[PDB]
Amino acid sequence: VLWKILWGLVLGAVFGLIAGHFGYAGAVKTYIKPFGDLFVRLLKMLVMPIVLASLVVGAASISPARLGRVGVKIVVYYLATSAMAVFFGLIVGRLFNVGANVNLGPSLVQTLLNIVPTNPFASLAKGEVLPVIFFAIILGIAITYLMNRNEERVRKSAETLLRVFDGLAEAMYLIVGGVMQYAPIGVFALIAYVMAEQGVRVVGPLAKVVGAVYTGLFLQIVITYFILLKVFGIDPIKFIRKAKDAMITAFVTRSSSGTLPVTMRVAEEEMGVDKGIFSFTLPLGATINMDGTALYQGVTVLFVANAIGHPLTLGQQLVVVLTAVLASIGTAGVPGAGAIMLAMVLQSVGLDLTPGSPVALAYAMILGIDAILDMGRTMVNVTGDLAGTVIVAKTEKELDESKWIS
Amino acid sequence: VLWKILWGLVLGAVFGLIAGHFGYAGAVKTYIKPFGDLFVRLLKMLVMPIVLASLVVGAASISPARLGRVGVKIVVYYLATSAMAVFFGLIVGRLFNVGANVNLGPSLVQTLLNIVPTNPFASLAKGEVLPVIFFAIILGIAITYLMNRNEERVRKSAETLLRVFDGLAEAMYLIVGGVMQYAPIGVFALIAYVMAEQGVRVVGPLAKVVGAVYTGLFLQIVITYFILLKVFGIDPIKFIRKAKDAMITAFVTRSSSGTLPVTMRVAEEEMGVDKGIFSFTLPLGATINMDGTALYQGVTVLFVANAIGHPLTLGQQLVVVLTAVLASIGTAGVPGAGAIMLAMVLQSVGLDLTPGSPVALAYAMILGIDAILDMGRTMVNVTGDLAGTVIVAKTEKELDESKWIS
Amino acid sequence: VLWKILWGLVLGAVFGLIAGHFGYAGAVKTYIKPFGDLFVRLLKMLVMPIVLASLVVGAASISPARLGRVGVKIVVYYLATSAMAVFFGLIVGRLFNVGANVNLGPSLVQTLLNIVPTNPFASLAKGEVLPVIFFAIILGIAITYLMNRNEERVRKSAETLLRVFDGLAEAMYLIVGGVMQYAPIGVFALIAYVMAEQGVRVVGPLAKVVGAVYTGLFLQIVITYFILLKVFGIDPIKFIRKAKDAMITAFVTRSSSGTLPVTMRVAEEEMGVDKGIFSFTLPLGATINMDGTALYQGVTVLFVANAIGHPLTLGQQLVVVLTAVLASIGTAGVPGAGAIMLAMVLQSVGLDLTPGSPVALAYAMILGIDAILDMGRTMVNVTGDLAGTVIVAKTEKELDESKWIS
Ligand SMILES: CCCCCCCC/C=C/CCCCCCCC(=O)OC[C@H](O)CO
Ligand SMILES: CCCCCCCC/C=C/CCCCCCCC(=O)OC[C@H](O)CO
Ligand SMILES: CCCCCCCC/C=C/CCCCCCCC(=O)OC[C@H](O)CO
Repeated sequence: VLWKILWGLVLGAVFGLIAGHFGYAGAVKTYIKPFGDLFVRLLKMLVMPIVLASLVVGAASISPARLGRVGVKIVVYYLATSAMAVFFGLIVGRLFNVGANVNLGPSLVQTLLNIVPTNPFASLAKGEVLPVIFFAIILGIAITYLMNRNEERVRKSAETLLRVFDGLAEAMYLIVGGVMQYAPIGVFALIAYVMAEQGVRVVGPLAKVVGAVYTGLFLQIVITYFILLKVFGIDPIKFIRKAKDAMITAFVTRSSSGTLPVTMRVAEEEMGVDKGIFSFTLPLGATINMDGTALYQGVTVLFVANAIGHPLTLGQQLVVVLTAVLASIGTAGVPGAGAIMLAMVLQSVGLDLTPGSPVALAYAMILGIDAILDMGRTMVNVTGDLAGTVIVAKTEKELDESKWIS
Repeated sequence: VLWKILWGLVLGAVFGLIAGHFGYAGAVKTYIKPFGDLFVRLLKMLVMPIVLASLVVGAASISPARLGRVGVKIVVYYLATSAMAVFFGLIVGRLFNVGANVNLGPSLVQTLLNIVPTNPFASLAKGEVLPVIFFAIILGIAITYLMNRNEERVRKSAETLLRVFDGLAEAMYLIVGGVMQYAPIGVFALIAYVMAEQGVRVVGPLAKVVGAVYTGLFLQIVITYFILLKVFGIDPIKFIRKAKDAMITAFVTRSSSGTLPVTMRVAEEEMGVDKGIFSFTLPLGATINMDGTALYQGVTVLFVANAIGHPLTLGQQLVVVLTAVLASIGTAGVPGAGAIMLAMVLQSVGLDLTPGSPVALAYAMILGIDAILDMGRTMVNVTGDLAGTVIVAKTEKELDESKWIS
Repeated sequence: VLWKILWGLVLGAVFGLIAGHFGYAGAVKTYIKPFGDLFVRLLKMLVMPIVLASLVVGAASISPARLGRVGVKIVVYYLATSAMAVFFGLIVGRLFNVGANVNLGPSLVQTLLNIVPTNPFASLAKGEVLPVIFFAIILGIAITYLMNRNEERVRKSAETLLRVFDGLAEAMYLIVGGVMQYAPIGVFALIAYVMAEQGVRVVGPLAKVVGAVYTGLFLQIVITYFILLKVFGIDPIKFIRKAKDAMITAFVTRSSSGTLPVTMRVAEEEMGVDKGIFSFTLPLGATINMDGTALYQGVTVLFVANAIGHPLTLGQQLVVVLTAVLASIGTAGVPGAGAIMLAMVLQSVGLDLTPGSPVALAYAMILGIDAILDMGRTMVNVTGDLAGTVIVAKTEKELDESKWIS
């Protein structure tokens, strides 16, 4: 069973390219794509149950103090890694010199308030991850306070509620395992459709864009995550071997949230992270991780700027990327995200997006490879989420070391 | 208490006809109808709790293999009965020669993917039955797998979750029983309003339409269901006696889903079907049963075709009905359904529905008796659902025979 | 810790007036207001969990007969107090002679049906209090019926479900306590923003309107509630001392529903009311209490009538207020409510609300102090809710007397 998913990925990508190159991507859309859509839905089904129950259990299992420390540690991690992602975006974008073709040429306060759900049942029904995180944490904390109270009735009620959440989480993890028996087929179908539709379009300048973007992701992995793991004494090759199922699922599904059941099962079975850490850190990182955004914006912004011949200094590119990143924070992984955010960035600087204009043209070109860019963006984000979770668990002594030894 | 509902039905229907015939149906709308609306809402309240909890419990109570066999058996049953419904629709429509008045004259793939909920809390809040069925089944299965695991903590969590669902289901069935103390009043009020508004309109050609339609339903009952029950060794007269509360409730409420709490209580208390069978088969059949649709479309399509003098061969009528049935699958029982589907069918063949046209006129005439047709459609559908559930339970040895013996 | 909230209120109100008087209310909107919005959201988070679980537990704890008696007692109470509120509205409005400036110059049946939820999960997700009350009551009743049944499996399932709801309620009350450690800051921020924006606008005629309105509220408290408490043998000064946290929270949040977790914790910890009483009476009173509405409409209607010089007899004012009250019943406490209802009342009598008209002008003037009027409206409503809850609990012998004795 082991390694079957990576075969699924490679075979799907080859089939997709061949089918697209020979004209048949339309038939693929009809016949192949539904198996991958099914894989994606099966994983989505589990997100709210597993996230709620796992975080209620985790926040019960852990002291408020330690939970606060885990929060601050993981946020510092995500800041570090997003800073690196901005750097590598600027660097690799300029090295590849993307866009050598020729044309003519603050609301964050309410986002924080919105962290607190006004109706937790509504946030569950609407699939809002961050407020569910908040309610689960507060419920877990309250539950442990009640379970230390003297009156036995209170203790027994709290234990029953906690067991209901524990049972739900357990059932979800089991279902994830079952779905992961299916995962290779889904991965094949998704990468096949993407390759058949947009792979053939990666050529000429856009190939250098895709290469540039993927180079940036590669560096973010092999430099930032590996060095951070080594500094804290984790073998990065063992890490990758254990992360592989989460990484490939992130790649193909293009959703940090949709991979969560898989990422959490990998953190439990493979990484050996305690639920008190990953049940909190992973859903949070799925919504706050800004590495892929910084990389996408840096590269695609440079490509666009060069396509219309607008001069852009390194500092000006940096300020633009940073303001785009600030506008992006809090948004979870969703397909077609960075393209929309890029369109917003272009609009806000006063550029003419009316049909026929050069900028509308460069944007459409990016938009047509956007799926190819999103796969890598999501894969590097989920990778960084697992890395930071493992690191924090280690610093909190919640990492099981036996899993990391051949 | 027993048989009180059937008195409610007959008395309500008489009162409704008299009130309508004498002009007073408007007063009925004001004063009488709310008691029936209340009955309908009280039953609706129970659908999601009882369906979720009953199916979680049932799928826990039964092995995956047996559950698969129950699924395939009940689907084969619904195919058989829909084929018969098409036949009887064509036959009875032509025998009555409906419409002797004179005027001038594929997206199923996404429906299957949509079977899988992406947010089960969302599907519960939105009242989507089929995805709730899916999640409950998978949860039940997962729960039983965990309850056979060695670790006691896992077993105890799973048992607590399963008991929560069992308690909810039990509470729902008790509430159903209480509501069924009220049922005769609700049945009276509903049939009274319907008779007062549209009963008086069943005369002349439309009476032959109503007669024709009701004849088709009658045959579907007394031929298809009775013969199928006898082949498998169930007394059909005992069956009807036990089904009577579900049949009348289906008749008056015009909703397969809204009758579900009653249909399930009848299957438990009267039919003696195990929850492992009916908690699955009945909610599924409420959304996939196509007998009433085939009958409605066959008759009303023939009536319309004759009204505008458009020649329609038996094979052409069959192909039209079949494509309407394919378009209808997956839609649960809802008032005003077949009228909309008929309107779609008329539009798709290129007919002119603009005001004043002959087809708009014939459609309005059907629309005005549509409630009268819907009552029968829903009653025959719920009857067929109970019949197929009982049959499958028998073939699985999950039917308690002591209930069927005087 | 005790009395800290009342300091928060007074200090916030002073800061707000000074900031507004000196121009800086805009900065307040940016910097100060979010802390109060956070307080409001933190309380809102708890409404559905605590209301559901508390009412399931309460209706389990109490017999159906006693629950019916509690219902009828509390409704009679709310009728009495709304009649008094109408009286005091007319009286105080006329005494202050509001509006001495000079210009040119039934659907209740469906509301009752809507009490019954058609999908209780939907009503939880949508935050509909009254249908959640209904489902919780019926669930509690059903649960106690099952727990008296002979079969132990049924008893154990019902007990598990009831314990899940009890644990949730307990966790909510604990969280409320924690939030109430924070309450003074929130109260400060809210009253500060309101004073800075609209306090400065209370001058001249509008000051007499505000005074008039607040006088009416004062009377409703010191006459109706005090006399009713004394008749039944409750010390009204002890009552106020115990109610103070609920009263101030109601004042600042301007939401009966949003204060519910606080009102219920006050009823439990301070008043000593059994959950069987207050878990039902308080959420119901939050949606049906009509005292503030009668007062608001009486005063603002008189002010408007005098501003445009339209002659209004005392009986005509009474009929208008009564029809507005009938239109208002069932609506829970929400900011900006009475202004909308007043606008409806003005429209329905045929007045010209087109821009520039005198009535549009008087309405805009009320609208600009509407927040100042809403604070008092909500505070008097929550006060009356606690008073009636305590009274009913006493008549049912569910009030703990030890809490009322120094
Ligand atoms: C996203 C950045 C991090 C967000 C926040 C951290 C993560 C979530 C909350 C954890 C508990 C934090 C509060 C409880 C722990 C603080 C210390 C404690 O134990 O009690 C505090 C109390 O107010 C006096 O001791
Ligand atoms: C609507 C038509 C029917 C829909 C489908 C049936 C009803 C619902 C599912 C039942 C369990 C089906 C899967 C589990 C049972 C299959 C055999 C089994 O026990 O295990 C399968 C496993 O993959 C190797 O053994
Ligand atoms: C808002 C005005 C009040 C609304 C209604 C009251 C409050 C909610 C319901 C309580 C139980 C009422 C029904 C159960 C109690 C009635 C007597 C009883 O115990 O049983 C009734 C049974 O039908 C023959 O005995």
